Formats: sequence, C-alpha cells, structure tokens
Amino acid sequence: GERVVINISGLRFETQLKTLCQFPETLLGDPKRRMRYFDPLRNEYFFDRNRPSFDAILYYYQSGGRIRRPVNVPIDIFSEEIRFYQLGEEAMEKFREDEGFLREEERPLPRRDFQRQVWLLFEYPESSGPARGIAIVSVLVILISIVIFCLETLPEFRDDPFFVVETLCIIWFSFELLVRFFACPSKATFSRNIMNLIDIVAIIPYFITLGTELSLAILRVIRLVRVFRIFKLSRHSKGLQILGQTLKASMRELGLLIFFLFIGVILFSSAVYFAEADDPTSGFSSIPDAFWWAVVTMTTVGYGDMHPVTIGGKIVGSLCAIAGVLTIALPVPVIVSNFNYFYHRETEGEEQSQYMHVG
Amino acid sequence: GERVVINISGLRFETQLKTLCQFPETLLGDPKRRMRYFDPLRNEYFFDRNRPSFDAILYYYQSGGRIRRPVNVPIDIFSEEIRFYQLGEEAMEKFREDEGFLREEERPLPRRDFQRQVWLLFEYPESSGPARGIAIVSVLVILISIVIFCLETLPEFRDDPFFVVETLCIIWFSFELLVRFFACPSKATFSRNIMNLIDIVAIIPYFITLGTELSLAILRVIRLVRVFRIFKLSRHSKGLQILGQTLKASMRELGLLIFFLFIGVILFSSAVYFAEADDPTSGFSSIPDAFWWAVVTMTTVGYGDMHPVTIGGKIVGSLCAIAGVLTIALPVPVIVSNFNYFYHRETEGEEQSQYMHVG
Amino acid sequence: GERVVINISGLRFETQLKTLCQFPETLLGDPKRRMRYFDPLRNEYFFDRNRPSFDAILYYYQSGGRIRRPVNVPIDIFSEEIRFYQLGEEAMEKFREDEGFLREEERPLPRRDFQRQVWLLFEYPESSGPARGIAIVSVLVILISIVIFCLETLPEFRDDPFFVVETLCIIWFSFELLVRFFACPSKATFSRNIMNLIDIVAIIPYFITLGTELSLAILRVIRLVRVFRIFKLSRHSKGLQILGQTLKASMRELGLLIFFLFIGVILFSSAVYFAEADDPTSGFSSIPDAFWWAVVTMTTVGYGDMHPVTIGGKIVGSLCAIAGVLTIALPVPVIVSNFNYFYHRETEGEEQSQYMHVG
Amino acid sequence: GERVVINISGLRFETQLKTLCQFPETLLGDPKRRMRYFDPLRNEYFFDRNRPSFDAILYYYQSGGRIRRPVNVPIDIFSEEIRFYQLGEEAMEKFREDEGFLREEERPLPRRDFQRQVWLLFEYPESSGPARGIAIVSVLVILISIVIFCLETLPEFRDDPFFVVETLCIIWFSFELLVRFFACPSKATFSRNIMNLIDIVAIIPYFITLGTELSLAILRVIRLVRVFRIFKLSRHSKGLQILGQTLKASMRELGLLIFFLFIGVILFSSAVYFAEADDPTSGFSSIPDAFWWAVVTMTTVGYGDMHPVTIGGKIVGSLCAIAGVLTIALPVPVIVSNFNYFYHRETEGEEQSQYMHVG
Repeated sequence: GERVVINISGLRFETQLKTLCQFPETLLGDPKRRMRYFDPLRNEYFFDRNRPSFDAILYYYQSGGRIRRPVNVPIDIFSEEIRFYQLGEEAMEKFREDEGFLREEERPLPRRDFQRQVWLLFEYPESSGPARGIAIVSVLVILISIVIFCLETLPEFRDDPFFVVETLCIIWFSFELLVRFFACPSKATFSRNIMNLIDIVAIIPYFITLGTELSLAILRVIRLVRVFRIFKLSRHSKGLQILGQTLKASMRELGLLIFFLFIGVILFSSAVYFAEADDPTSGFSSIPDAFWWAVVTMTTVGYGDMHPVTIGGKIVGSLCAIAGVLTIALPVPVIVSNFNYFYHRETEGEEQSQYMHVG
Repeated sequence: GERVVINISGLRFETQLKTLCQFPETLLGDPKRRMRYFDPLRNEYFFDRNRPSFDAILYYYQSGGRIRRPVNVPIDIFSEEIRFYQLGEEAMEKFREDEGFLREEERPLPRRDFQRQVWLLFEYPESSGPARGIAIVSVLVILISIVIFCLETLPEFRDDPFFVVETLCIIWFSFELLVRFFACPSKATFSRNIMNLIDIVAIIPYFITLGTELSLAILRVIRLVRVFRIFKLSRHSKGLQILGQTLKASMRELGLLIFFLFIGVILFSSAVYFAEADDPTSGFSSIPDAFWWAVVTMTTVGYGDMHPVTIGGKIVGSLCAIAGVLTIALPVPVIVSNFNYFYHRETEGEEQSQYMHVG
Repeated sequence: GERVVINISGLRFETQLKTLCQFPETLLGDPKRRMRYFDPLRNEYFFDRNRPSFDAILYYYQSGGRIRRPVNVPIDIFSEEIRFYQLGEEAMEKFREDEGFLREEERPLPRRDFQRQVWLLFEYPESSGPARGIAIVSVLVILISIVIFCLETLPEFRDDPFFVVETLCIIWFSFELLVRFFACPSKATFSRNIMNLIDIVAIIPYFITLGTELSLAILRVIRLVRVFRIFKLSRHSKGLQILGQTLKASMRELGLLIFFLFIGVILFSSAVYFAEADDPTSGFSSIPDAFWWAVVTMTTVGYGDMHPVTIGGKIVGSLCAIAGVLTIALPVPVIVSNFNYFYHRETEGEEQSQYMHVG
Repeated sequence: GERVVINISGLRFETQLKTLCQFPETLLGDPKRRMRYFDPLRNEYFFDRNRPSFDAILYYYQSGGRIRRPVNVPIDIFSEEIRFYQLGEEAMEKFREDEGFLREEERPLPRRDFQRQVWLLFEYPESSGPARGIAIVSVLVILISIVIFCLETLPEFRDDPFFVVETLCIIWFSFELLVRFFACPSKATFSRNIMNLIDIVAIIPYFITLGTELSLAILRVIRLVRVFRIFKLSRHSKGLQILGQTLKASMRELGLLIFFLFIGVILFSSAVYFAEADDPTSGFSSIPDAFWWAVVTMTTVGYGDMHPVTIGGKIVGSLCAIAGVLTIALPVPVIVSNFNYFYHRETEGEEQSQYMHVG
C-alpha cells in the first residue's frame, strides 16, 4: 500500500511496497536484507550502484518476471547487477534465452566404471591423452578411404590387391562402430543423434557386395554410398557443423531459391524456342533440350556448346543473362546471415558470454 | 492555466492543465478517471508504470496527435501503455502506420447464403475441408498443363491424342473461371485484382485456335501464351507474392539497371570494333554484331564463340570484364533490401506485431 | 556569475547566467524575451516543450556553437526547437552540414530581359511549356545520332545519302551550342561545368573531317569521338548523375581494384607458364600470351579458347579461379555504399529534409 | 563514509566519499582541487559541464578503472571530459584500446650521427628531400625488373644482352640491401620485420645461377622466385598493407572456404561419374579427371571443353552450378568486413581519432 523510495546514486525510484513483495526472496523483497541500506534521515534506500542498470531491474519487479537489457549497459555489467540484487537462478537463466545463448546440455552417463571410462574416451577427444590419439587416427581412416575410392575409380586399374587395402579401413569402420553401439547413456538416444546413423551406411553397402558376389543397376548405387564416407569428417571438423546447421536452419529458404529459378528455366527456354525454331542449324531441338541452356545462362556459367544464332534469340538470351542475377541474389543473403549467426556463436560466442553469465 | 505534476514511478513530468484538456476522453484528460491516482500529500499523480514509455505518451499530448516510440521500449510494452492510458482506437491505429504494419483489408460479401458459401469456399482455401481439397487439385491442373506443353514441344511427337489431354485441363480452366466470375462482392472489383485477368488469357488463346482452324505468325504467338499458365501458380505460392511485390516496388530501380548497362553495350562494342576492324579473321563484322559480345562479357557469361584476337582488343576486353561488375552490382542491393522488406512482413511479420497490437 | 534554472516540463537544467549571455540575440539570451516564461514561486523558467531536445540546445550554449542532434529526436522535431528558441539562421544552417544536406547553390543571371528569358528556357526545362518541349527534342538528336553511327558501322552499307542524315543532327548540335555559348551568367563559369565542354567534342571531330577531305590512323580516332555522343544523355538523365558522382567519389577506390588484380595477373600467368612450358600442345607461348588467360579466369568469364592441360596447370588454374573472387569482392562494397549515399540524397533526399529545414 | 553530491548542470549524482578516495590524484579525488566548485548554500559541487558524459566518468570511479563511452557523446567531447576531470594518462590510454585505436610504436635508434642520419633517410621516405627521391627510384628498380622478367619470357628472344639489363637491377637490389643490413636499431629486430627477409630472396636465387653455371628441375624454380620481386612493391604501396593484414587476419576463414568447396569437388565429380560412365563419347574418364570439371562449374567459370551429355548428368550439373554459389558466398563476407576494418583505420582512421585523443 505505502511506497518505498530507492536512490540509485542520485536517481530516485518510487514503487509501492507490495510490488517488492511479489518476490520475497530477493534483496529488495526481503525486509531484513535491505535494512542495512536504509537512510533514516531521508526515508529511502541508498545504493551506490550502476545508474542505468536499475531501470531494467525495476521492470522485472513490475512486469512480474521479464528481464530485459538496455543498449547502454554491457553483458558483463548487467550480469553483476542480477548477482548483487539476488534475483535468483531462474531470473539469471532468463538472461540466457533473452540474450540468445542457450544453456549447456547435460550428457547422460552409463552409471558404471568400465562404460563410463570408454564413453568419455572416444566421444570426448579432449578428455585424455589417447582421447586425442583416437581423434588423430579417426581422421586417417576416412581420409585414406576417400582416397582409395578415388584411386579405385582411376582408369589405370579399372581399365584382389585393393581389397586388402579397403578391408584395412572397414574393420576400423567396425572398430569405432562396435565400441560405440553399446557404450552410450541409452541405446535409444544413440539412435537419435544423426552423426552415427550415417556412419552405419559405411558398413552396410560394402556388406551387400559380399552377399551378392557369394541386379546390375543396384551394384552402381551401392558403390555410390562410398561417397558418403566424406560425411564422417563432420565429427572432427567444427566448420561442417556450422555449415550443417545453416542448411538445417534454411530448409524453406533453399526451396524458395529452387522454385524462383525454375520459373525462369521454363520461361526463357520457351521464349528462345519460339524465336529459334525457324532454323535447321539451331541446336535447340526442344524445350526439354533448351532446359540445359537456360540453367547455364542464369547461373552465368556459359558453356559455349549451345549458341543462339538469330537476332531474336540474342535479345532473349540477353534478358536471360540479366534475370539470372535477380533470380539468384534475392534469397541468398538470408543464408549468409544464418551462417554468420551460427559462425559467431561457436568460435567467439561463449568466450565472452558464459564467462560471466552462469555465476 | 495551472499545471499538473505526474510522477511516473519517481520521474516527474509537469505540463499545463490545458494540454491534457485537448483530449478530454483519455485517462489523463478526464477529471474523474485520474482522481484515483491523486496524491494529496504531494499534490501530484503517482503512476507505478513504465518509466521510459511515458516520455512518448507525453509527446502525444503536446504535439497534438503524433505517436512515436523510443528505441528502448519494445512493441509489446508500448502497446500496453496505450491501452492503459486509454488513448483511443484512432491513437492505437497510428501506432500501426508509424510502425509500418498495415491494417487488414475488409473483404466484401455477396449478401446471400448461396454465393456467400461459395465465395469463402474457393477464394479462401483455409476455410473448410474441401476448401483445402480445391487447392490440392488447383495445383495439379496448371502443373499437368505446363508438362504437356513441355511434352507437346517434344521432338518425338512433333517430328488428336494430345487434344483430349489438353481439353481435360481447359475445361477445368473453365471450371474455376465460371464459378468465380459471378460469385464475387462486385464484378467491378473482380476485374481489378490482377490474379484473374491473367487467368482468362489461358482460355482466350486456345479459343482463337478453334476459330482459325474451323496468319501463320499469329499461330506461334497464341501458343506462346501457353507459357503464361505458369503465372497461375502464384495463387497457391506465398513466395511468388513476395517476388511479385519486389519487382512491383522496383519499377524504377530495374530501369536504372538496364540503362546503366546499355551505355556499356554501346561503348565497349564500339571500342572493340575500332581495335579489331583491321583483321579478315576477326568475327566482329559490325557494332550490331558486337552487341552480343558486349552483354556476354559484362554479365561474365563468356560463351566462347566470339574471340578478340589482337592485343588492342584484349585490353579492351579486359576493361569490359571489370566494368561489367560495377555496371551490375550498384543498383541491385536496393532490390535485395526491397525483397527482404517484403519477405520479413509475410512469414514472421504479423506473428509478433498484431498479436499484441489490435487489442 | 549567478545561475539560472530552466524547467523543460519537469526536467531541471541549471547553467550560469553568463553562459546565456554569450549569444544575446536568442530567446534564452535576451532578458526581455524570456521574462514571460518566468515562475516567481519557484525562481525558474518553465517551458512546456520537448524534454530530450533541450539537452542538445543546452550544449549549443556551452560549447559555443556546436549543434548536434540526439538519436531519439527526429529531424522535424529538432528543427522546430531551433525555430522556437530563435537560435538564428547561422545556427540553423549548422544543422544542414551537420546532417549532411548541403545548401542550394544560387545561380547567376545575365541581368537582362532577353538573355534572362533564354537562360531559364533551355538550362531549366521545368520552367515553361517549350522548356519541356526543348527537352523532349534534345533527347532525340543524340538518340538518332547514336543510331546512325550504329547504322554507319553496319556492314550492309560500308561493304552521300547518310551525310544529309548526320548533318541534320550536327546543326542541331550547333543549335544548342550557339544559343548557350553567349547566354550564361559568365563565359568563365560556362567553361567550368563539364556538361558542355564534352559537348563541343561532338562538333570539332566532325569538323576535322571536312578540313582533311577538302594521316589515316587519325581518321579512325576522330570517328571514335562519335561514341562520345552517348555522354550527352547525362543532361536528360538523373541516373547518370548518380553514377557520375559515384566514380567521381571513388577515384582512389577504383585504382585499388586495378592494382589488386594486376598482381594476380602477373602471378598466376607466371605460375601457369612454369607448369605448362613443357608441352608442344600447350597454347601458353609466353607470359605476355598468358596475360589474357589470367584476367579471364579471375573475372570468372572463362572463354574456353585457352586450356591448361597438365595436372600442374589445373591446380594452378584452380587457385586462380578462387583468388579471383577475393581479388574483386574486397574493394567494391565501398563503391556500392558510395552509390547509395548519392542515390538516397537525390530522389528521396530533400523531400523530408528541406521540407522542414530552411524555415 | 559520508556521501557527496555532485550537480552536473542540474543532474544530481550522489556517491560515498570513499569512492572518490580511491584515486587521490584526479579532480574529484583531491580535496584542494574541487574546493573551488563547492556550493555552500546547497552542500554540493556544481559543474557546468556536459550532462550525459558524467555518467561514464562516475562509473570509472565505481568500477575501479573501466572507461566506457555512451553512444550519444562523441569522441571529441568525451576526450575533453577526461582532460577536464584529470583522470590521468593511464586512464586516457584506456580510452584508446577501448575504442580500438592502438598506440603508436616507438622506433629504436642507432644512437649515433652517421647511422641516425641514414636510418631516417631510407626507412622514412617522408623525412627529407632525397628521402622522397629514394622512394621514386625504389619503385623503378622493381618495376623494370618485373618487366624484363616478362620480357625474358617473351618468345621472340627465347626462341648476353639481357644480362647487362638485369645486373643493372640486382646491384640496385644490393644497394638497398647493403645500406640497410647494418643501419638498424638492432640486427635482431631487422630480421623480424618480414618486409626485408622477402627482399633477400631477390638476391639469393640469382646467385645460385652463378654457382651452377660456373639438377635441371631446380633451374626452373630458381627463376620462379623472380616472380617474388612483385612483393617488394608493398614497401611503396599503402593498399597492399591493407590486403596484407586482411589475409593475415583471416588465416582460418580462408581455410574454411577451401575445405567447404573441396567436399563439393569430391561429391559432384563422383555424382557425375556415376551418371556418365555409361558412354564411350563422354570425356569423364575418372573422378581424378572429373575434378577439373567440378571446380570450374562451382566457380561459375565454365570453360566448355568438358560437357555432360546424358540427361542424368545435366541434372547433376544443374545442382552443381547452384551449390557453387552457396559453397562460396558464405565464408567471404567476413573477409570483406575484415578488409574494411583495416581500410578504415589507415586512410581515415587516425585523422579524427588521435587528433583529439593524445592531448
């Protein structure tokens, strides 16, 4: 009912007493903690603290829980004022998701001594010595395997000695498969994180080769999954994580690029067909034939096998070359801004934020 | 004449009384509403409200109606303060066009039960069940029709069976034509929204084929309007609306791109002509011939049929390749900023704004 | 010596009296103008004006003349407060060059009635009726002339009838030359504005043809100045003015682009020479020969006449293709930001600024 | 224990006295300097200074040394207030590294009269007359030498007269080598600055030619270091310094570009191999052969020697052309922002900052 006066180093704030009695745990809401800040000659509380920061602390009492931050006060100064006014760890955690820095995820443990030794030994290569030694050999097994796959597709050998070279890798592809299937917090959550479901498609398509030798169009595609062994490098590369979430945060913005271009692939190929169908020398036999000419011009690749020849086709091709810029440059800066939003918060993100946030 | 003191939680404001008597309907302007906020021991009115928000509410009384917003206070907080001070729905609507979020347009009704059932059934596919079922079939009729037009221009059949395939579509192009011509709020405003005038050019150029078979250069162009059937997909695509307004907001900024390039198409073709006219092997027969070489180089497409050969032409072509970047990259970022201005206010625009604006 | 208190609607400011006595013409500095704002019950001056705007007006008295503007207060509100406090037209003009909007240039007059009629008739086409009629015919004379120059270089006529076509233009190129040489504020300043010195190079190189027919390498270049007739279109085009100042504000930033690329033209051509000199089939005869290959790859034009063939040249050409992006994309966004700085202040610039600035 | 009141032109600040007694050298902390600002009728100190600037000066006393700056107050105004309040040269230097402008590096001297004359004569060409005359001749020695190296690789002379032309340069490459080796502050720090270690690789690879004439694959590469003579131009070019630090500040961001592309060079070449291996006419013999096709398409260079022919390869090449944009445009704007961060602070950087910072 009655009101209180709070004097933050010369700046006067006046709220009713019952507003501070919403949160009877904090500094301002507990009548025995603030009694050493009272000033009986002026009937007010004097804090020699930051001036522009208390305007946000007062709003947390009035709004009932919303923690904002003014532009002037930095992160390392506003975080101390939450610690000084004792707003609580629920109030402190609201400064996380307001700012954008997400909390750390607690990892489950296999509640033993054997499986708790080997879980932190391979999943967390920064733990121990051979944990750093298991990472420096896990980069080789994929890197040799992508090279011999590049070496198997060489025309010197295609036009079994390499079988002892590849089985040197797949048993190591089983060696990290076997020791990780059963050492996990739960087999359920081991089948959720996509970084290992993709790895078992490096052991199945080699295994289907053995059952088939001991349907020819299938035999090409089951060696095509041997190009997916380059996706295992995302385990030991921080950059592909940032590229990984960039597409993962732009499922829709990529589909708007493909749809925006595909109208022009229909439109300009049909426009150059109806201006170059009157020529026995013109290569444009069909609109299905002229689909390749469109996507090369709008991407400004410009091969030079296909050529418009009449004057009506060259003005069609001129407007196709201009509109390829505008049908590409519009959706893509939201993909650069999505990438930098993830690039910032991984290499320089939690080095200033969480250093003075959690405490 | 006399002045009043308003105390917004410790911050004192003092205006004359006649300034509050400009708007004798609101909270501060009505002498029986504010009488429960008076403080007879200090001769002032005490509000325990947001501090930096009242600086904008006070300016609305002084300026006579202008509603601004400080940078600090968000949209969801400044909107409550207009609701608390009871500034009025005309004052609340000024927070719309100041912020930029435009009001919703009221749609007219055909004041019946038959035509009011069928107006909301096809124009508003989110209304009912078969309203969502009429949209999933309206995407097929255009999509098959663009495919058979691509299939009619195949060279396997050109070098009537397809007539029963296309008339399967045009009667459906009449089926959405017929039921929408007469079910409308007014036939006048049905002929204003361009999304249906373009649709009737998918029934007229097929109809001119029938009168002509039952002038050869006209027969090509009346099949050229069968490429305009891809423009009907903007009815069931939110993305082409955003691309649609992007060109619609940059009629002038596109014409500055075409004019800026076209000076270089004249200039560099004339410069490479006067350095390569001294060669019987040079392909550059004319400045009308060298127009095609210019627009390919400045767009960095680079076909490779045309080749400058002398040393004087290669330095001309070098400056043509550099200046193609600067004659393209300058006008286009105002077209990316116009696109993102419409991209933001359609998918994430009214999800934070109007959720706490209208009330 | 003594101090004054100024109360801007509840906010108290206190300066010494001698600070207001620096500028004894304004409202606060003149002791008979502010005497109707005095408040003898509080010993202060009460203004019911804008609160955050007076913090900048007070700094103008303390600093001795510097007029700033806070971020919060707009242009149309801060301009009224200078008008209300009567700071003066010298103080008002300091709000121009602080904000960036330059003053209008006063044009000189030929102090007569004949020459003052004809000066505003052609230089200012927005003056009268035929002033708009002289602009619609001044666009034709250059546009026909650029076409017949394009038509003279046609190979149908080169491989005198066109002389009566071109002299139809050059006498009109004399008709705007003659009536503007002598109608001017001064013949001195008529020879300074570059928009007419360039026009007289459309009458001299045609005139040298007549003295020579009534040295063959000169005869080509004196028809090469007939491509400079496209530069006269900047008189009746607002866009080329903005492009004109963009290069005119980036003399240095263009030279940093040409120098940055030219290191790569030396470097990669020498690197591909030393990896492809071991081949009788390689086209790269010299580093002067491989200069053309470098500038085509780094600009991503990619003709396709020149081809690296050995494996050592393809890895050289791969790094040449990547580094062409970084040797182009770095200097150019300061040229887009210079263009938009001039694009904004010509079509939408003085429509909000000077509408409430000068008064 | 007791508190003081400071009145910055109407704005009241109140801190305890012991907070000002942390820094007993400044104006507020020294009880004989502030005694002429006291006001015995109000028991406070009155300063007629800038209002929003003292909120940052007060925080320097409370935080114990941190000097911030509000957004409102400029650099030339906040710097005067540090000078007026006498915060000290250690406090003044904290305004440097907070703002970002680094201090000037003191150069060592050879403590003589001979070597101190010649150190400032060549390293500092802005010192004297012939110091500007030694720079205008130091640009020629490298520029002729890069030309005769371009002239030695001409095919008119390769398919000794030029030896007296090149030794005219290398003795001048010794003339700036000899006079700078021994005139330095220390021979240790002369071997640290990379701008001269690179210069001595313009005298060693010519010297190995003399020992070998008075191993053929070495003879090519020791003339390949004669392309490194273009790197000496960074001594007399301010622009290459800014490009020099741009790569020097993006060692990691360049490696993320090469790694991001190289996944696509593996992926799409393997995808176009498995769709074009079924053709005797297809040029794609191997994935090592198709590596060149990938990096040309993703960079949108598009030579035109290699051509996908089947329909399955053209849809593979279409997605390769699109994804080349997204595998290039993502890392590069952090390299444009790193370049402009160095471009700003060298030509317009210390012209506003240090003009009113150091004093």
